[PDB]
Amino acid sequence: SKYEYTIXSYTFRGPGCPTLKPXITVRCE
Repeated sequence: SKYEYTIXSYTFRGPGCPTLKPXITVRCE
């Protein structure tokens, strides 16, 4: 299970799914 969480276009990929601000393409698992 990984969140693919680009802030704008800045990707960070790890072992988590937190809730985040509107307009992030945070795609859990």
